Amino acid sequence: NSQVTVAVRVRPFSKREKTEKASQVVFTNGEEITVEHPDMKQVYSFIYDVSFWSFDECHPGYASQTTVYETLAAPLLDRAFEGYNTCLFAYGQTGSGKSYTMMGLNEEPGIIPRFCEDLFAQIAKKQTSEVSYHLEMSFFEVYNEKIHDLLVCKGENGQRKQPLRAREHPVSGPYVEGLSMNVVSSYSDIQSWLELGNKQRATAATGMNDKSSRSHSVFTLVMTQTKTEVVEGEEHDHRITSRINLVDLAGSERCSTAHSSGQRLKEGVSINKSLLTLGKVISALSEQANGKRVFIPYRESTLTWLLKESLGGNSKTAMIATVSPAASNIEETLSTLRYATQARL
Amino acid sequence: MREIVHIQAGQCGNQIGAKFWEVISDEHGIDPTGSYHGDSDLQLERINVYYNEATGNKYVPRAILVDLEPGTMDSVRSGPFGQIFRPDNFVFGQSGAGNNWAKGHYTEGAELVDSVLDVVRKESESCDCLQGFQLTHSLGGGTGSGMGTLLISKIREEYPDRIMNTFSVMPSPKVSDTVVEPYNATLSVHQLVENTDETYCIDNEALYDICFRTLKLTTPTYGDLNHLVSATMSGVTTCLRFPGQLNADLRKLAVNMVPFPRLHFFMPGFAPLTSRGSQQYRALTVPELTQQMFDSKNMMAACDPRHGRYLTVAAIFRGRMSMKEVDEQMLNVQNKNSSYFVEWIPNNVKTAVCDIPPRGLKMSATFIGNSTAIQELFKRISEQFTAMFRRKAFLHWYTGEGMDEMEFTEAESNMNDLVSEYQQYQDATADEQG
Amino acid sequence: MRECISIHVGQAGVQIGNACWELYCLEHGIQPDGQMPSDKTIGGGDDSFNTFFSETGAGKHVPRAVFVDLEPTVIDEVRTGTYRQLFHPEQLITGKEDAANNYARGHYTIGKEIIDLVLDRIRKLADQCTGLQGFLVFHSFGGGTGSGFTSLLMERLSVDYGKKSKLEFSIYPAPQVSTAVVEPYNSILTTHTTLEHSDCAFMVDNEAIYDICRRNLDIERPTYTNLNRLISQIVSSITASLRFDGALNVDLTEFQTNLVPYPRIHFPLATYAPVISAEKAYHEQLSVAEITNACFEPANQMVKCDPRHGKYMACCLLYRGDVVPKDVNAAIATIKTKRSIQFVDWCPTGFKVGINYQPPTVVPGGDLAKVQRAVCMLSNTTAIAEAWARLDHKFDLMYAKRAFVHWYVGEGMEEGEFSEAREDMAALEKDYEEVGVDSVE
Ligand SMILES: CC(=O)O[C@H]1C(=O)[C@@]2(C)[C@H]([C@H](OC(=O)c3ccccc3)[C@]3(O)C[C@H](OC(=O)[C@H](O)[C@@H](NC(=O)c4ccccc4)c4ccccc4)C(C)=C1C3(C)C)[C@]1(OC(C)=O)CO[C@@H]1C[C@@H]2O
Ligand SMILES: Nc1nc2c(ncn2[C@@H]2O[C@H](COP(=O)(O)OP(=O)(O)OP(=O)(O)O)[C@@H](O)[C@H]2O)c(=O)[nH]1
Ligand SMILES: Nc1nc2c(ncn2[C@@H]2O[C@H](COP(=O)(O)OP(=O)(O)O)[C@@H](O)[C@H]2O)c(=O)[nH]1
Ligand SMILES: Nc1ncnc2c1ncn2[C@@H]1O[C@H](COP(=O)(O)OP(=O)(O)O)[C@@H](O)[C@H]1O
Ligand SMILES: [Mg+2]
Repeated sequence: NSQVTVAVRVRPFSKREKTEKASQVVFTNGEEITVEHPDMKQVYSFIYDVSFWSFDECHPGYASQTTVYETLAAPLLDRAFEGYNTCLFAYGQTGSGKSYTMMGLNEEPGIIPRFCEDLFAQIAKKQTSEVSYHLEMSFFEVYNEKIHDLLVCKGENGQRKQPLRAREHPVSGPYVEGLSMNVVSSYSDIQSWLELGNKQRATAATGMNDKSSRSHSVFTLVMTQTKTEVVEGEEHDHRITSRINLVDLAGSERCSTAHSSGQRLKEGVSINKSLLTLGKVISALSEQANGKRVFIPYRESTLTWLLKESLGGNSKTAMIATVSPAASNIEETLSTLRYATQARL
Repeated sequence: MREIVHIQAGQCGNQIGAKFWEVISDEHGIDPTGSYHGDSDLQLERINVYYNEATGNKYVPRAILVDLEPGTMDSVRSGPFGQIFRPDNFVFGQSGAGNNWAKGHYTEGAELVDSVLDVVRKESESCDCLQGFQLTHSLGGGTGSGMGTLLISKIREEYPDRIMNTFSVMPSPKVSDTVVEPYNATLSVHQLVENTDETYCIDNEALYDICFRTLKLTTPTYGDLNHLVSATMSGVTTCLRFPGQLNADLRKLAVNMVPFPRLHFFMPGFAPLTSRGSQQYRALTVPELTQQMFDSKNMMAACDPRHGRYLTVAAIFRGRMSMKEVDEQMLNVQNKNSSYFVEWIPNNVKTAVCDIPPRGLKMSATFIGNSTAIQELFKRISEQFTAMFRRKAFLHWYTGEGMDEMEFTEAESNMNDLVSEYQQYQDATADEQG
Repeated sequence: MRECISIHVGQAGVQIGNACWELYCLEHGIQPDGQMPSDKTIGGGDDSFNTFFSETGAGKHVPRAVFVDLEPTVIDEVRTGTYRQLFHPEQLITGKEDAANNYARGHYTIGKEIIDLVLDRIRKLADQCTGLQGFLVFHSFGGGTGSGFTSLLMERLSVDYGKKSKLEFSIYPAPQVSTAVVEPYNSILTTHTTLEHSDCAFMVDNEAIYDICRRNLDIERPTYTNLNRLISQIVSSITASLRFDGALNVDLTEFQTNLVPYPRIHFPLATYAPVISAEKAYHEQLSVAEITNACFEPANQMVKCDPRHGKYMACCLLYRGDVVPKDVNAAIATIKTKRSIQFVDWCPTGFKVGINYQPPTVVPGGDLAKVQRAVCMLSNTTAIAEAWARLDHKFDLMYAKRAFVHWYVGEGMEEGEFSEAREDMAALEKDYEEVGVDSVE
């Protein structure tokens, strides 16, 4: 069956922060995470299935990138070859280390490059001249409950963001029309597509940061292992297929502080509704793993509706939340750790 | 300035509207010339919620007729209250849907929807503030199912901030009136579930049984059935028009009747209903009304709440009442009938009161309810549906008009998932210890 | 002179104000047209009482009030009623649409587009006032306007006016009775925001007042026009020393002091014992002892909670009419001799006491009777924590499933505010349990 694996990663202080000398609010005791308000009145504790401490190297249990890949992502690539689907969530507010854990810098690579390179270097080993592995990639977004494709090059006009629609095949399940799928042979082709997509992804210079991710983003890889019938008849026979999804979600965007009106407010509403439905889905899946028959509300959002076969049944889901230990972002860290907290059982 | 736009689509919709605009025009004092001939002064305060003003202090309703055959147009015009509607709002065509959801959603409705939207925009932009929309439509046939749902989908896109109520006449268990009811109903639910906020389900048979067992009517025409539907329509929109002690609206009821956005299919009902002879031998008090409203034999949905659990109910009272006698009564129901309700919602009842009742009664009441018994309304269709779809019975008349088999399976799966969502909350199980 | 601004937010607020000002207009002698008839006598005078009514040179007295509802249905009954010529025409409707019992709407979506226009009027009234003291707010935990808009306004007034008293008179939610499914959310969300700004919140409940109107007044079918008349008497007893002469006078800052030990336990109750009919106006002496004992009976509380399940921390006792302090001292001695009425060890000084000479006025069409002596008891008791334990549990039921949350998110809110508020209330429960503990070093 399918349980989830929620993890937390505390980013270290920026040199700007320890030069300005921001104070520390997020502490740990190996297992648990603790938040202590600067007033030192209330202290809240959070337990998770895994906890990553990237605060300082000299600490015991330092959480580098290679121990995030080996801990969360790699057991999903392992389940791929077994013939099952997998999804990797990535939640986090701006200035918390989402793109350092997932994509990474030129050095210190995140989950995407390590994952892809291990996949390619392992199919290079496993292929026998009687088995063959074919990979097919896709990359799309969600904006106000509308599906947009990114890898297609958009000439400048009003905008060519065609609102594609989702359908439900009886066997294959929910899918996306017009999805420009592409082929891949090694990791140096995914970099190009992802750069070309992230350039066209939606952004806005809201109050928090010069560029915030105002849209979700699903990056899918479909593998097909063809092994041959020679009972008597050659293949095109046996295609065990697996979908591996890496989703880069957006922020919750409390609108009390952010006096947001119009399009930014509508984007915030859509993001928060999607995240609520996703939380409901994860909680229902954990309950199901714990022996309770329940109804997983997939059809209340597109993100949950298209990934239905990738977070259900014989599937393995993973989630990583990013937090800052600074005292100017306590109100964000609290909501993040409390969004993650309702997935752990 | 909480303005409503009534859209009437099909025979059912127009025949309910021709009775509803007789009920509201009476509740506000309008005559078939469009002129105020009333007595009070509250009738004029919030007449803007349904009507618009003209030159000679005339009041023209904000109605939009949609039907694709001229027969109902003439019935409205050649009628009692026909010369108050705007002729530029009698939108219609010829060669109707043919009891087909495809002809009225892709072929013939697409050739006329622009003409309806051009009137909708005119009547919505002439409103100071808009509360929502209002559609009366029979799914089971064509036009009301297809050309209604398409208008819903195109208004929700133009107005994804407003309410879109749908007062629908669903098909009945025993006796059908169209052979292709299952397909069309399934394809309408697939559009309403995704593009509605509060949809009210009505069934001819529940209303026949009301007319026979309560009202003691032997031969009730449809003007009698629609006389019950209009009553509930007016009950929902009384707080916006008239004043009251504890008020409500469409948004507040929808907030307090929809825990999850998909479960917005409700059972309407109205009290006090009685036979003309058994009026002298009853008392007009709140408990009699509460006993009449929560009675299974007073519903309109043809689905018994004894076979399910109420998730959330509403009660819009009209008259000079006492709020203590509403609180006590609506607490008594939760306690005496705890099994018929949900535990993770402590108080399932909403109350609203208006200080101005219906023209002939000292007191009135209107009842909405969200029950798991309407499961039965869909589980039947999905059983009628798949059988036919297991043989491809009447499908070549829909494919020919530009449809695919996938659009059927999608709707079927959506309905069955709705069934599961309602059935998850009707087996009362307990917690670890508490 | 002294001045107190009243802010009636929501349906409940307006329907309480329409009785409160009905009462004030009679206590002082103002007709609904604003024109005092017995300004014949003034030759100076101060009976154009400046605590509530601003006078203008034409012989007219306009109240220091503000109305806002997010819906015209209630305010437009004032414009069309008997008191249409009294209030300044700035009775602020903004009722293109109401809060739909959503805190998310009355805080940001529709709560804004207004609050500038409310603050511009409060500023206009304050500048017309010299020694302003206090903001009497009137609202309801359970609706969207009263919940969110009041939170917003109290956030703003804590910045614009700073350290000035803010007394909330709030309709508390009842355990069993409820006219809405989303009071458990709005109540907690309003407490989370108002708790850091308000200074004393006087709570009431409709169920208790129904029980009173049944048992004492002999009304089996009562409506809001009976309850709000009693709430008006509570406010008048609170606001009597600032208008009429007395022996022991009480300013608004004295409730903020004698009844708030710690800045988060400022949620007291209210009580008004002589709620007897004109029939039972006879057959009873109606002395200070009988009344003071009635106010400590758990049945005549205006909030549904048994203080036998808790401990009193402070209690103000405001009396009107022919009272002598010897009687109050004897009564308090009788109450302190009783063992069912427990107190905290750290509060041996108990009761605040106040006396005013002018007795209450009877409204025509009312249910109260002319009584020579009146009393109002406002007590802080730990027992109300049990009520907070109820609301916090309902929340826990219909929030585990995230029911009704998409309506709040759809109007500008986040899934984390609920957790924040629930944790603040769980902290307040522990803060109510701590003080009950007996002191040991
Ligand atoms: C002397 C007297 O009391 O006559 C009553 C009457 O006998 C009864 C039976 C009326 C009567 O209604 C019916 O018999 C009936 C027939 C078909 C379908 C539904 C009802 C009545 O016709 C119906 C009529 O109701 C109204 O007038 C309301 O305004 C109603 N609107 C209209 O009837 C109406 C019809 C056409 C044109 C304009 C208005 C209404 C109800 C709810 C909301 C808005 C309006 C009333 C009180 C009566 C008669 C006349 C006998 C009842 O009607 C209602 C809705 O309450 C039927 O049961 C109630 C109980 C009443 O006692
Ligand atoms: N005591 C008393 N309570 C009232 C009165 N009117 C409404 N209430 C209570 O108010 C609660 C709901 O809050 P409302 O006042 O209706 O909400 P609102 O302020 O009008 O805000 P909206 O929801 O936007 O209309 C209910 O539980 C009622 O019991 C009244 O006149 N007197
Ligand atoms: N309650 C009610 N239902 C009706 C009435 N007229 C028709 N119906 C129902 O509505 C359906 C009529 O379908 P309709 O849309 O008129 O077919 P169309 O003319 O092709 O659009 C039938 O299934 C009837 O059960 C009416 O006056 N009252
Ligand atoms: N574990 C870590 N060690 C060192 N630096 C880190 C770590 N995590 C995050 N950072 C720093 O924090 C920044 C994260 O920015 P980024 O996460 O890309 O913003 P956003 O979250 O808005 O995408 C990077 O510049 C990186 O240098
Ligand atoms: Mg209101």
